[PDB]
Amino acid sequence: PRGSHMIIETPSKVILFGEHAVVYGYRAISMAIDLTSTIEIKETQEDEIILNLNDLNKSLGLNLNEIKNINPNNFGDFKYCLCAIKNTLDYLNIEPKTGFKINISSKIPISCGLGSSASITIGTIKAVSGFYNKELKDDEIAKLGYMVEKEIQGKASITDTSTITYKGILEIKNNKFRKIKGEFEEFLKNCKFLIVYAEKRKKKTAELVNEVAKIENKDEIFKEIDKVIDEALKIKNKEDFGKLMTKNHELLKKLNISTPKLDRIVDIGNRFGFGAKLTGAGGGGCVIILVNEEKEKELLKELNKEDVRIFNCRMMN
Repeated sequence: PRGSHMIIETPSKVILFGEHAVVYGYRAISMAIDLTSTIEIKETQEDEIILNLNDLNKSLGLNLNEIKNINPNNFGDFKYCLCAIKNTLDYLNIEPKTGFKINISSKIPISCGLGSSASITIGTIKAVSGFYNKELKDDEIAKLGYMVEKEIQGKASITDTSTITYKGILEIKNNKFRKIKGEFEEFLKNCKFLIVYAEKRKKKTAELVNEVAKIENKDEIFKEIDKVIDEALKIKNKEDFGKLMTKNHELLKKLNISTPKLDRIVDIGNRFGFGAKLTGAGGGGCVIILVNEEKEKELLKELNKEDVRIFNCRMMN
């Protein structure tokens, strides 16, 4: 495109199976998807970094001498991007000599388990490295993403940043990942999903994890969820994969991390799609639905009468 600025488009992420089990050493299976963020970076030669959150109509201006020394948690909505910048810069051992402006756009819903921040983070790390014509390998990128999440939050997990970085489908176990290709990835490439922001998650992940911590039956149901993953990996048709998703949902309910709203959306996903389940922690948030082409219009209609936001997406890569 004529005169284009540097622009990075990066994926969103969804956990298909093993949401709360991963915390205990079991497997999780996540996939990168079409809902993306876009980060544009260009020069301004005014000697200062300018951040622009177009979707929020917010802006931030910082001098070049302040970045390496800012504390990201002091800048609210700009913290991940700002942190991605500071971290990329000293990793590349660069001391900015010129200013730049960054514009951020995201189609990714916030706080419903999709990895809205990891995406801004990955796109930012890439934008900043590319802007200095010093592209990094997926190796260091995934690591810088991780370290950004760990700096902003007390701890972190590689899931978001690694799935978004390496894309496709990943098997996550103990903060280590195995990429999934072959026949399963192939199958997924033909699937069509619906991300449904059912309701505002009014509780933090730490809190949800605590509540899950206090279940007598937790470990027994985790095994079940893993038994489900075993089956999923060998899967071949949409009907079974669907039922397996529903099954994972029923199990997640058993950990009472679900809500009436989510469950109601899953029922609709079950009757008019092939299957469905909440995704991520469960203080509400969104549901993933496996679309049944033959009934898609019905699905969309029934969902429309519900107080929710709907997003079309497919595995990315």
